Amino acid sequence: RHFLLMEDGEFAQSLSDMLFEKLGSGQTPSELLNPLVLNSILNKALQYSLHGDSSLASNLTFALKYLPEVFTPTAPDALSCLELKYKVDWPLNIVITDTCMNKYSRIFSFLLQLKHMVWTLRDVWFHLKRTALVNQASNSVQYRQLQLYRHEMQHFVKVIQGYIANQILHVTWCEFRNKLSAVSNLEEIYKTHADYLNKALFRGLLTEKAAPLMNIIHSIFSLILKFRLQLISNFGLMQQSYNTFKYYSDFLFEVVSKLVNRGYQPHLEDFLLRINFNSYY
Amino acid sequence: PREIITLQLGQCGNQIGFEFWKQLCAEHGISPEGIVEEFATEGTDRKDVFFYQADDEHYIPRAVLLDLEPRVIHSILNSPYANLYNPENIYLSEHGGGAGNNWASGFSQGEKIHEDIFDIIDREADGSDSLEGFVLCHSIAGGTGSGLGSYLLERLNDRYPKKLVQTYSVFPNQDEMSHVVVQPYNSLLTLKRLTQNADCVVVLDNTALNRIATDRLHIQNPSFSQINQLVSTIMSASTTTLRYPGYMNNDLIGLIASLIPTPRLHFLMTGYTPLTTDQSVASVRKTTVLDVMRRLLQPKNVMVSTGRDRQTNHCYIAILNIIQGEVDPTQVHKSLQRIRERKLANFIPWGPASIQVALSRKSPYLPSAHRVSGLMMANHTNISSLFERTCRQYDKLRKREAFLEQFRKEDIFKDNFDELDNSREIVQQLIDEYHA
Amino acid sequence: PREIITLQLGQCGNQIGFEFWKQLCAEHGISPEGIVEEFATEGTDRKDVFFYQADDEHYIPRAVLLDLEPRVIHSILNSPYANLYNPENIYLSEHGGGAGNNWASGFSQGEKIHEDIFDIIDREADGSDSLEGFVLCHSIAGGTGSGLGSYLLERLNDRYPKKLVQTYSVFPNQDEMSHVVVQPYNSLLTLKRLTQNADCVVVLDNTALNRIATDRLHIQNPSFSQINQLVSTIMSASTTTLRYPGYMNNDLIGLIASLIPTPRLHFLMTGYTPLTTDQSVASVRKTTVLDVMRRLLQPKNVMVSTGRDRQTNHCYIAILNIIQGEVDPTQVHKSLQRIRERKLANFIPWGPASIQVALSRKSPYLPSAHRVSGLMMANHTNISSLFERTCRQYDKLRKREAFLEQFRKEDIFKDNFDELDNSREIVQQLIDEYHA
Amino acid sequence: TELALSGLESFSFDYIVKWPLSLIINRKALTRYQMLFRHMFYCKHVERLLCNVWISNSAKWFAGAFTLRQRMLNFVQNIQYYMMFEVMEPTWHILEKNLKSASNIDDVLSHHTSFLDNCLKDCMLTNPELLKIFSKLMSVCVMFTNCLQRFESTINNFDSNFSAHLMDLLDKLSMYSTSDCEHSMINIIYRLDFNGFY
Repeated sequence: RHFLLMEDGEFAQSLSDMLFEKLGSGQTPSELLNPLVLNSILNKALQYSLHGDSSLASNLTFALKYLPEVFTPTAPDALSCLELKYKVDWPLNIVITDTCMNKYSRIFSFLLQLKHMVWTLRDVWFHLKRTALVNQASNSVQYRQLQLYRHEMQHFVKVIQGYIANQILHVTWCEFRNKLSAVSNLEEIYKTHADYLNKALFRGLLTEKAAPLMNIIHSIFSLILKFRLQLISNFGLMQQSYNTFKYYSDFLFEVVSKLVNRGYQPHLEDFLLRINFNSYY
Repeated sequence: PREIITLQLGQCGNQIGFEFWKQLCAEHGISPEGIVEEFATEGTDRKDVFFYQADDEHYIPRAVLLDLEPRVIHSILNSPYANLYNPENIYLSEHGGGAGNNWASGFSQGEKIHEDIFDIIDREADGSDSLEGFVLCHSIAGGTGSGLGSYLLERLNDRYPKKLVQTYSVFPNQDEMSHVVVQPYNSLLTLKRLTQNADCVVVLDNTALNRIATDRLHIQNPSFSQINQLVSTIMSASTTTLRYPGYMNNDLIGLIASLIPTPRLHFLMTGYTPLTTDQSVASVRKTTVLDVMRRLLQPKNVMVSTGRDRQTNHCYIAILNIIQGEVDPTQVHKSLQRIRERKLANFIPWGPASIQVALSRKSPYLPSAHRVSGLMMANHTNISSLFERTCRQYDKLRKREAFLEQFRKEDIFKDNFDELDNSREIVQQLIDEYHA
Repeated sequence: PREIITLQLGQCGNQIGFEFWKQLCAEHGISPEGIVEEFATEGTDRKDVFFYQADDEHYIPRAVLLDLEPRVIHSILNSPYANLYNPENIYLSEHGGGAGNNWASGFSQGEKIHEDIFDIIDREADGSDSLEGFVLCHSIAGGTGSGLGSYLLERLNDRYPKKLVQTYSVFPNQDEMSHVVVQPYNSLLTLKRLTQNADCVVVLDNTALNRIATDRLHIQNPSFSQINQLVSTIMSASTTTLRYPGYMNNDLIGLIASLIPTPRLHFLMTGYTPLTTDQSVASVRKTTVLDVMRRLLQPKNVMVSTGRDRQTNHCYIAILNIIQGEVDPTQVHKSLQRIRERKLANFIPWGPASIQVALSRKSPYLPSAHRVSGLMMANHTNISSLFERTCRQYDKLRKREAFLEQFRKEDIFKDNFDELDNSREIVQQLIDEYHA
Repeated sequence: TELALSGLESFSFDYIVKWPLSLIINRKALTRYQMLFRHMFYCKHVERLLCNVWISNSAKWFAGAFTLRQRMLNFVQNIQYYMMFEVMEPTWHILEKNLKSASNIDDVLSHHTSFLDNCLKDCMLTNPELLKIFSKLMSVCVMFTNCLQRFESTINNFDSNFSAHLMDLLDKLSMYSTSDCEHSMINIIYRLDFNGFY
């Protein structure tokens, strides 16, 4: 619970510092020595916030995948190409199967990309610290409507993840431990733990792996690079970047409405909160 | 690696952090230098983050306490917490200067103690893994705490231009003028630093403290001396995503980032519900979480002076609802489902607003680990009602004749009074302009 | 046959060595007139190096205590260490000589007590099968230890040319010059002899001793007799890898060779953390291996006076980090992993550097077999700050026209004043030049 | 395995043992153990001989000599001393637990020789090419130790043999990186590389 769902969120916090050695790829070393020096500093990153010591953080191991992020030259990433691999070893592997490890790499990888959005948005908040690396609090040479479109951006991301965090944690932790344990007769757990794992990813987002909700999270990422690259460094190019975001959110609203059936995935209920928001103005 | 240096400064600023550090040993249920329970490591899964870990059998606060009266920090010596603080590392035990009460005394005393004041917060960080920021726990009340603390709101965002500024400003009683009579002056000077030499602020009104102390804690005897008790409770509430883990917004700059639309708006109204005493005769049968966020979208906890027809002529723009500890975390999303049907939420009459809910655990400590706890860190556009209160008590003082010359006895010998007035009406108006 | 004759010489230098010798009996746990324990060969696995090589069946100290003041050798018998020393080599029952206070008085008294001073250390280094060297335990303070001591660095350097030379330099107090004024002359005179007739130094500033004596011991006011406690400890601490097991370069000519990059870059900064009373009671309950040897890589324990902006604008080239007693030695390389994550120490990248870590199993004694002690032997290239301290006080005094014919009353009848300024300026550029 | 070989240095011992401790420690196992002696027997003679050239010693050859001995001793000390020091203390500890645990005298021998082939491999990879790089490192202190007893142009012969082993450890660094990428000996020799880093 502590290292994939991040209820020891101090690890995902330390990840934000590792992600402050990224800012997209490639530009980071590529060696076979690159996982060799990187699997060490991630196991140490639990100690980096000064928690515990390695002997419950050796159940977690990392296998760095190589993919072209220069888009033909190989240069690997820690957004979706850095994967947690849980161990197979003699004491626990009554719960461990190779199928359930496939989905441990998927949850740990799904968290990491949305977390790189949230982190880099706060790299912008350090940029604009005032006296006077901010320059300008309103018009002229714009900050007024710039920051108006910025705040409806960080509305939407902080309240999307907020709804996603609550379906991720609460029923899954009640479903798992209590039930499994209480039903006592324990045999052949990996057919139940995988049924549990299959309900747990239903709760995450799921998107049936094909549907334009998956196209809008891809596409709002493509504007997010334009937001960090312009603010780190064009004012017409700023406002276009969020006009495309407003295209993508209004595209999302019509999709919620064709998903509405009568009850169909716990994200739907939480989405109709925002729908009635849209009705209120 | 999110080490924060608290810069407790002033007569009240030393008191609200005196009771903040004292709140942490009692909520972790241990000795402030020992361990006498196992709730310290099991409850708090990051025991050092505002402390450092043991190597002498004693806890180490990341605190500095400077003021212009040596009396307040000797009233920290008198109290038996000299085995939680160090009177040669954590405070200067007898630090003098001004009388003081002038804002201009301490503003000129930070610039002749300029060499020493950044080798005590940068000597307070010296085994740190990496700095998050600074919290300026300073006082607006008096000219002492306000005087030197307003210089550090500037020099800490350009000697460290990537570190956090956020202030616990506490005002002097606005039902007096006989406590401090330079009060409209020392308020507005700092409010110029609050909109353009800052980032986010926490402004805490004092008369709304005493409005709650007789209506939710029901003491008969409303005085200016409950100033530090209600404040030290919301201070320890605000950092349950850094001293106990979070999930999303697992940093403090996570919460604070999403409650700032534009510079000049970031003045957060703070609310904290567990002060009710009729929720505690019904804690055996577990009180409900279905009506405890109808106190964060309806007034019942505001420490911000705001009107009653300004909760409708202004709406929430960003609202954060931090649930803590035991809370029954499987129906907090069911509670947020029934908000939209009544319409207790308020949204701007144009575009996006957002009701963020997040959750976090806590250590054993029954008022928020056995009872539902609701913290609101709101962002309402109704914050101009106070900026009209401070401007209307400021120009009122100039028809009385006072501190047009009695302010210029040290430092100030040039006119800049209608310069603080002009920037303030620019602030109050662009906020109303920013919405339809 | 790694025999060292320590030459305790000088008034302050006899006392830093007195309590040095009272420590070795306490850790071998024997009565000082025999070996009365069997811990003498099993616990301490060496029976000679500061003992005479047997021919009587006893181990006598290889010590000489020469002074011109009989007050130091008469303070032998106010303690029961007058049946450990023997009167014919280690002292001479009553020995007079000059007051002397002037360097050039004792320097010519070396040249007529040339017969006894080179036949008193050879009537005790006439059981050795090959001499390791001479450590000159001599003070720079006073004109007695400094006058004779600049002479012996020349003559043991032309009749023993492959012998290890190493001094425990202790300075005179520099923050009192209201009782002394010959202080920049006699200090710099020894230092000229240290950068070309010597190979290694250990520089120990006296005001940087007394920094720690008010920041770890907490006495009302440091004075001679409270200064022998910090110096004597670091001596018995340097031979904890020469007397107790090591393996590779655990001879004295292995460690000391690796802390010298080149002649004139050998000035070693010393740090010693455990004197405090609440860090001495944290090792009974064990402090972690991940904080007791990274605190020897944190600069806050230095016995050299320097700035804190030069510990980050200059980098280590050779650093030794001796942990004693408890260590838990299977995480000592885990501790060495973490140097790169905190970055408290900075390291040369133009050329090779060395972070030497060592551990040793000590003989029974509760202050060291159950207590973690950390001895630092740095080589940091901000030693030029001391050389500015002595040159800026030298040139100021010769313009007040003092010691230009009042220091020449004994054996000096030539010009040598710009000879002392030029050699100090040679040392300060050739250190800094050696590392980019 | 071929590293450690008979030259002018080929020093061992033959430990006198008798039954029933003679099958605790096989003499065939002692031949397996005396080569791990031998690997540490060369690198302390390296390391002690760089002390002995330092104590045997501005002018022209003198100033260059302090920089080549200071750079040569840190080359010997960062690979040899550190990797041995992180070896000898955990290996004493993993042997005291196989010591006590045994209900037979061929159990402690099997638990000693399945210990012993791990210790060889992580400290020395099987290939003659690490030999080649140890001796060149050793030949520069060999040009040194005679030249401090003989009495310019002597320095540039030393500098050409200094550049010979520098190219070869870089070739050695490539031989570290084309190993398993899976077994902890690559994790051992990486930590070699970081000691030479600072």
